[PDB]
Amino acid sequence: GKYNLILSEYLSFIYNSVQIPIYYSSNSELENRCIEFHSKCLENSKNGLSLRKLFVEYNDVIENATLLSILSYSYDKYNAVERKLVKYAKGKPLEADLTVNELDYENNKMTSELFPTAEEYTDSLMDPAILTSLSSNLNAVMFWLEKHENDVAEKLKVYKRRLDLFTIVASTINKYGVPRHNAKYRYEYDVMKDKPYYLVTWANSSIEMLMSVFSHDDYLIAKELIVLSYSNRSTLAKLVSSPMSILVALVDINGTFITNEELELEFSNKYVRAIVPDQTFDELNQMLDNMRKAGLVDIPKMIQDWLVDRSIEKFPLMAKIYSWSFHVGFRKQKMLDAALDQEMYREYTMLIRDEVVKMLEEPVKHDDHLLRDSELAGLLSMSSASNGESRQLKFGRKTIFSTKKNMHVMDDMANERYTPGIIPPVNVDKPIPLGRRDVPGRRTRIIFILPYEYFIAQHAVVEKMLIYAKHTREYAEFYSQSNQLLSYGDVTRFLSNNTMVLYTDVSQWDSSQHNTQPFRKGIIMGLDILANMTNDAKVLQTLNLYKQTQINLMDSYVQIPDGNVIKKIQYGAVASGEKQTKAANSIANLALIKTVLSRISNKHSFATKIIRVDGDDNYAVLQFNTEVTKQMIQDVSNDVRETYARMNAKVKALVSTVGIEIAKRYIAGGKIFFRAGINLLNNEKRGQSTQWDQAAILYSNYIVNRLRGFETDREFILTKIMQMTSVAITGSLRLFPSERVLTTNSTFKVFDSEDFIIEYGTTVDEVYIQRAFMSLSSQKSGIADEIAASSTFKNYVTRLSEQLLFSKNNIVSRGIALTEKAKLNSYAPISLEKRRAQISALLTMLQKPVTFKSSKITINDILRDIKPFFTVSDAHLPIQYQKFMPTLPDNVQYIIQCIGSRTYQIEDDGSKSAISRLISKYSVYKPSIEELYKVISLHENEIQLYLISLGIPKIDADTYVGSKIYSRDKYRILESYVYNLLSINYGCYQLFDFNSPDLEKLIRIPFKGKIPAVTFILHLYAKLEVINYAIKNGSWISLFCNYPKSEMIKLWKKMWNITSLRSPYTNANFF
Repeated sequence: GKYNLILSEYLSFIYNSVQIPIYYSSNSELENRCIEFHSKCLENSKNGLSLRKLFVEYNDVIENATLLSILSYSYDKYNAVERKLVKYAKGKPLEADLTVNELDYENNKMTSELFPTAEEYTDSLMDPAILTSLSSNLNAVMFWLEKHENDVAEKLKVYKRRLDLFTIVASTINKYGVPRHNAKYRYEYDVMKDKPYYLVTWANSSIEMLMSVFSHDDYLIAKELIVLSYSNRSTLAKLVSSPMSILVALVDINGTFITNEELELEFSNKYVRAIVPDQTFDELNQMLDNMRKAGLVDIPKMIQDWLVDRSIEKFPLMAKIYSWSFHVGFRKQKMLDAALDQEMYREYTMLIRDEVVKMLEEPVKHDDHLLRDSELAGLLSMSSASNGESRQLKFGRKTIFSTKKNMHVMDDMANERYTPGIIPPVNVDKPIPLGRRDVPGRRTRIIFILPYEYFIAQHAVVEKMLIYAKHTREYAEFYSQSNQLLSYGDVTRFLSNNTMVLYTDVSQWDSSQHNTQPFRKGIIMGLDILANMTNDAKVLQTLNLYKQTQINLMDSYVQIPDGNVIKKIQYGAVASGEKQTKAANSIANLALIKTVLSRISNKHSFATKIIRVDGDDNYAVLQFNTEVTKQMIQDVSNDVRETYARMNAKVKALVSTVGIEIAKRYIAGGKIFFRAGINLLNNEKRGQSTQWDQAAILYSNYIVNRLRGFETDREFILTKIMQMTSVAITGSLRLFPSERVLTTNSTFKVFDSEDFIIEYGTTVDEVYIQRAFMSLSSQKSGIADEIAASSTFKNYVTRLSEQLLFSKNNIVSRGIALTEKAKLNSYAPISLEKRRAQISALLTMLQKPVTFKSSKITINDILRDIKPFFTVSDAHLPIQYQKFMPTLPDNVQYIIQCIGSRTYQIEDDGSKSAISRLISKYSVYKPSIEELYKVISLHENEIQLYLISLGIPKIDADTYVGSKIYSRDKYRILESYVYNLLSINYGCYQLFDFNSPDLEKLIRIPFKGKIPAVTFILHLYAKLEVINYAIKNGSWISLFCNYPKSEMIKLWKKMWNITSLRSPYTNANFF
């Protein structure tokens, strides 16, 4: 509710020259009243008359109706920024020490210097890539200051800090003026030509950080990073963070949580003295010195103060620094520079091959259908395939520039060009294009761009590999539904005064030219061993083709650009872009640690308690037949590093007894920590999202950060959403959508009216509007249909089906078509056509509805029904579980303190149902949860044919149709579908133990009848309600349910008719 009013301040603030609110309502009489009020308002304003009398004359509308949006009639130029900024340009502009960046262009020179001519300029090195403007950020920041220019006490101090800092930004920007952004939110050459090239991105990062300060320390930190970043743009993030790895080893462990036999976090009182060798301390001093010799002052001092007592109680600060260092921006260097950085392997490669074999040993001999029909599966998977060059195409009688790999298959099949048995050579003749991945505080890494023959020859094998990983704990990333918490508990588990932990950072090793030979040799060798295990042509064909991918790779040239020209150099290193990348990479990393660990054993005798891999990090807790001495840790670390050295591999091999740090999570003090640095006002790359989705994505990012540590002031975020959602109907009239429009659960929902809490239509208006929004949810694309009209699409679908179907498969057939018609929009002409057209419908939609033939039901309709049958009464819950994720906001942390947390994901795809397993056991097809949901809701007779249509044997198909297991399977499919619709696995809920004994007691539900469906929803609805109350009140409530037996049947029908609401931005899923 505060969002709608706040928006008024923002509009009045920006415009000084009318504001015509717009109210809608389910009530019919009120609605006409709303229209009268609206009509009179325009007339009064377009006649320069008051509006105070009208508002009094429509108190019913203000008080009883819903605000739909607020129109804004303006007539200036939106150049209020130039005028407002000057008041803050009092400070002295910053001067960048152009003598800081090893790479010339990394230095913050004058654009006209880095790019003398227009045809030479390229924002490719600083592009915020975000659909919001710098002026907007400046405008948004100014609005907050105007509003909090009179706050008192501590609130004021936040202002003084915010005021000070902002001045650095205002003062510097003012010197060169505020850069103007074009429709594409890019920054052209003329505006940029006389300004410090890295200005715009810097302002975003400085603004993002200064609007994230609260305590004094935040200020020094925001202040130091803000200033040094202006000149340093290549080591500030790396330097500020770097010491965090050594710091974790420093603090002891006073009580920590572990992983018990039931693989659930269990509080242990164990104590472990964090003992570190002398040399390790020096390593940390150098990190501090490097930080110091680089300009830093206060931040280094802080860590220094921390090291005097190294009290986990004062560790929170060390965390704020490591998280903050990331908000300095993205290191976007020239592609070539990024590309440029790139006998005793018998033991190493041997393990890689062997691991490959195990993952594919049983499947190969049996002649798994997946291996035999690998071509269809890979073909089907294309939707979840990488990306290829934006080729040229023709379908029917037109031309397009699609970059999606799946479409390439369509053009090629309908052109006799499709030839998967022949995987294009990736060398001098036909080199590999290039893609990239940027990340704060790390050298840019490149991404191959192999054709589709490569994905196809890699999907089945990798998929089969993963299943093995899925049940192997060594691969801490894949194992079961495991969440990061399980991984956290496993490490603390064996930690004792007779066991030292060892972590590494093999990121560079995965791209070390040295690595490619072994890596490829092992994969190929294993394929050879597997091939001499079967006599199946389909499998051997697949086993062989995969082998070739490695051979073509062994010698791969790269189409590396070097200006407006495309050079072409060699490349003896391995990069990402293959299916096997993430999976195979782990195999190698695991293979590497096994090799190093075994070799070091020659000297000291230990016991490998646990070994794990996780992308660019691999660790292990080894136990010693005696107490660990500083000398011992120093010796083992040396032996480990030298070993890594012998294999000529750049790595960060550290060793501790109580903590570990890695790219995804750091365990300092026996407590689990997560970094919180997701740049909010500077995106990595310019995707295909829209301004609206950009905002919902921004809010998602904000919540993840708040949950992890970093916290950008929510008022600022509200301001951005206000700027990002608004849309103009004229050149002097913008339409700012209301809070109800913005937060109501729909396909346009951007945020929540209370972070961490999701609401659902409870009032008539919310539902009235809720049903109304679904209407214009999916608007056809005058391209996505014609594409399915050409022989190409029809041949491709039929061609895929002809080898997938037998009977009348159309339920399956209808889905495949939309499977493509759902991604096809990607193609600019379709995403842009749909996005631009949506605005006309959306603008008109706010105008006048009242005419909708609703009939479809959703979670909103179902939940609204159950509400009246729940009787709430104050209940009490004591805090018993300790803390292990110290950064969690108090309200969130409180729930875990009372009901606990889970170290698992809640099955939300039906993957663990008997029917699914059967469909998988024989057919390669993979029906989504939605399909399983629709299929399960069918009659026994229909369901039986579905299985046959895919290939399940009739004896077996018939057994399922009757069997008791099928009935239960009907319950499980619904459960997965429901949980999916509640995002119970994403957001903050993924951190709550929804089966907590403590939470369960607070719910009271009598079994009117053994009806698993209804009993299930009443309970989950009961649990969500209690949790949400907890978050928004700090106190608990107990719910009672007396749902009549009659009502249950009506509700039961509703359960199998719930539709969805797409919006992917809501994505908060972080661990």
